[PDB]
Amino acid sequence: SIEKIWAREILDSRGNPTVEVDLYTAKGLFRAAVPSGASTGIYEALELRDGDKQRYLGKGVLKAVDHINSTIAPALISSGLSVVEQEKLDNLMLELDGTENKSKFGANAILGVSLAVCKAGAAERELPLYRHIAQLAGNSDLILPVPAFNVINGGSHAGNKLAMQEFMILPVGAESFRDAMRLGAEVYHTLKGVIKDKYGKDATNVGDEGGFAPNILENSEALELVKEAIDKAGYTEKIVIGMDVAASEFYRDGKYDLDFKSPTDPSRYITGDQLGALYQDFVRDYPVVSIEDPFDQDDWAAWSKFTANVGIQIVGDDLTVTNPKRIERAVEEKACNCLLLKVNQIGSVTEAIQACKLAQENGWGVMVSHRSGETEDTFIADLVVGLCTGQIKTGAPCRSERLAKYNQLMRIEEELGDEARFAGHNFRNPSVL
Amino acid sequence: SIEKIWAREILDSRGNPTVEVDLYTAKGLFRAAVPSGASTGIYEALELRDGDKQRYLGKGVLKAVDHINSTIAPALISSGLSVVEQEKLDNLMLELDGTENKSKFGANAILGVSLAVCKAGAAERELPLYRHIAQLAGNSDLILPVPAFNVINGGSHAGNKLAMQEFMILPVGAESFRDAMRLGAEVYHTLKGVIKDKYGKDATNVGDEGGFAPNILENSEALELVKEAIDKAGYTEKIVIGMDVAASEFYRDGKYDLDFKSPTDPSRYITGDQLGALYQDFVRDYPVVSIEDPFDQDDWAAWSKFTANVGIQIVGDDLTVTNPKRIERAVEEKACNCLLLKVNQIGSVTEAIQACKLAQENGWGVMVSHRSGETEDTFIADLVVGLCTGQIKTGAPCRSERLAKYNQLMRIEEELGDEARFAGHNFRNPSVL
Ligand SMILES: C[C@]1(P(=O)(O)O)C[C@H](O)N(O)C1=O
Ligand SMILES: C[C@]1(P(=O)(O)O)C[C@H](O)N(O)C1=O
Ligand SMILES: [Mg+2]
Ligand SMILES: [Mg+2]
Repeated sequence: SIEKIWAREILDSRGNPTVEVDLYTAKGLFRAAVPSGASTGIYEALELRDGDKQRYLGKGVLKAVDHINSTIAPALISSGLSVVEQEKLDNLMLELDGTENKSKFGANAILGVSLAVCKAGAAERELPLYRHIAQLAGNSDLILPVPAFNVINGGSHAGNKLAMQEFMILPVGAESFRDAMRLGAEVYHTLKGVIKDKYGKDATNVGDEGGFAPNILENSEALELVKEAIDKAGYTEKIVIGMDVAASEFYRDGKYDLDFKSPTDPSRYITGDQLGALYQDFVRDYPVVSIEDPFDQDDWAAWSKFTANVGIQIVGDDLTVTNPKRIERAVEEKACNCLLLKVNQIGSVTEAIQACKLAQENGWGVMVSHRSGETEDTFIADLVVGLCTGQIKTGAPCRSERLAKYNQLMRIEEELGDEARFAGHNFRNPSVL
Repeated sequence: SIEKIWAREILDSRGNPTVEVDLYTAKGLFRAAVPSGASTGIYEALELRDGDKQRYLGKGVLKAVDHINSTIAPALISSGLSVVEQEKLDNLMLELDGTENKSKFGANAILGVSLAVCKAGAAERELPLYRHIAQLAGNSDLILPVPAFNVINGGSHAGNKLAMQEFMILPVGAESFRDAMRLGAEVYHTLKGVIKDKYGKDATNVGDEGGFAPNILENSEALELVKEAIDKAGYTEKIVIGMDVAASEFYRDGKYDLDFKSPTDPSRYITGDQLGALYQDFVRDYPVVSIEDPFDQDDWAAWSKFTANVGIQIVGDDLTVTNPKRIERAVEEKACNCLLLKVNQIGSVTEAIQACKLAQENGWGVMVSHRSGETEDTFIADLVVGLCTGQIKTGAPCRSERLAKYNQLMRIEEELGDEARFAGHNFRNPSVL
């Protein structure tokens, strides 16, 4: 079936090399690219890097590309397996790599081939990508998700003092997904003028994901900024707020440092119970309906203590890193109620669907996610519709590595027609529609 | 030959609506999107916006999309012309529009259908897109271009006090184009560290084109940063400097204001003689080999005087707007010696090739260009190769709306393979190679 698998090296949205994979069947060419994170969790699968300090400062992927063309490609072509056999083709790759964290061939090399197989399998069944993903996941009631646009930036990769990473907007009161695109964009442009009118003309430049990073320090000031633009645009009750705290980035000696980019002074460190009491204030004072990574990736006691005392959504990112082993622990410990899905964290389409199936079996919500370094690949758009999760965050309505997914989700919605259903206020449990 | 033409509304890299067109033939689906400029010239073809401030601040393209679906689509379909009839189909839309500035259907409507015809016409010929454009333009010796990465930002869409808009790097001394992408990315990441020290952590967020907008006033100060990053990366030998002054954006009462973002003051105004005398210093003190829009779009006396007194490449952008009639005045006035090719300035693939050949047949270099508002479409990547212009500028190695062109340009070099040529130091007239 597979006539040729060919991989190359392309530059992501950050200017860093990443793996692109071309797969040739009888029906044509199928191309897929692998994203790359910035503030990574130490538990995810290995992103294969060259380490050549004189070529892209060590960030090349020539070795992961070589494992594809010289080993994985001839082994999958020799199989005789159709491109529709996603599980069998993914298993055989996990067999050849052998390692637990996919350290032999790299997760970006395995996922790149796995992503192109799934696209080729969709054509062989004469199905769109999202419908083929749904048949793989055992679903049939596709739903368009609620987009979460990261519009205010803080954390390890923002030149400000704001400690928390992402302040997002979720147009839950939209009529359709295309209607949600307009609400998120108009509030994004409205926020651009407010930031320019309070922090200067030189404070509107965007970060890796397209959001603004003004020089603020209090996290409640960021929420007030978001709510200020939400009301100013006239969507006070149709758009709520989500948060990616990424609290692992300032986990100092068992406490939390909401000013970790300042000179290290351990007097300002707060406890997990103090940090939770701050989240509770964010929930009562602001329309915060989702909080991602509220504590450290290993502070399971704080996760379970907080989730049991809140009614909003708790999203595990670095806590679960799309890993079925760590998801089961969070399910048993009730550490969170939502799973952030990043296919490159686990390294294969089959495992990513298995991680999503595991969470949904336990009443969890699932949010398909991007990485800081994205490409022009639009796979996760068809993934979030095929898995029927109800929520996806893949950047602000800015930079086309973010909008190629948003545009595709508008092509998917228009294609579904009357069959399409928008999650809306049911972004947590879309199956009740 | 055309089975169906259907257009929709997507969002470009800045969150603004733009026209995307699907064209169906017996050989499959063909997709193309239309960019949108920021420092737009007055003589550009009309971009039809809705002006309905109930959606997207009045920046929708529902009118232009409707003109495609309701009028242009059934016209080309009922015409029976083959998709390879690029000129017959483009002329069919020009006479149907019947307007000089294309202000009846909008240039974004005609171009999206034109860009999709050229993509479908390449498959009927069983050729890659760049080979079809090479045959549409009478070329045969494909040349890969020298990329110009805008790394320092000023002008009207910047938050700093920098008058001149763009400062670019051109890896003319690279071995191939894949090596040119590595040289530009290494300098871009090197520049990010240089700016981070001299200006702080908060001055590393990117602009519309992925470049930085550091708070600097002197235009010689921007050339000091670019030359420092070039040297601190070890490529003092292989990389030169280009500039997009966009002097039309600070043309004030026949004079020029190098501080138009500060509160206006006529004491700061200088003449084209003073402005031209400043360019003579930039050419000598720095490896500046190309200057775009050194004077206003209407100061033909300053263009003709400066061009005949320098040996560098003088590029016309807002002056010529890819228009055969405005280029024709520039070839007689000898205003410049390089055409900046923007397809949406003129509105059609056929006219964009005619305007390109009018320059190349008068001894002009040609540089294919992007706009500030771009999409994931990569048509101009196959366009700069097909026209054999030898130089393209389409942003910094950041934001995938820019990398989508550079990635495709990397796949074209690999696809051409043994017969692939790089413009190198012959980027102004690659016809010698
Ligand atoms: C910083 C990021 P990654 O790059 O994936 O580490 C971006 C994503 O929004 N997210 O959830 C993160 O934690
Ligand atoms: C700012 C821009 P446009 O948006 O096309 O006006 C971008 C391009 O680089 N260029 O030459 C310009 O003048
Ligand atoms: Mg996160
Ligand atoms: Mg210009």
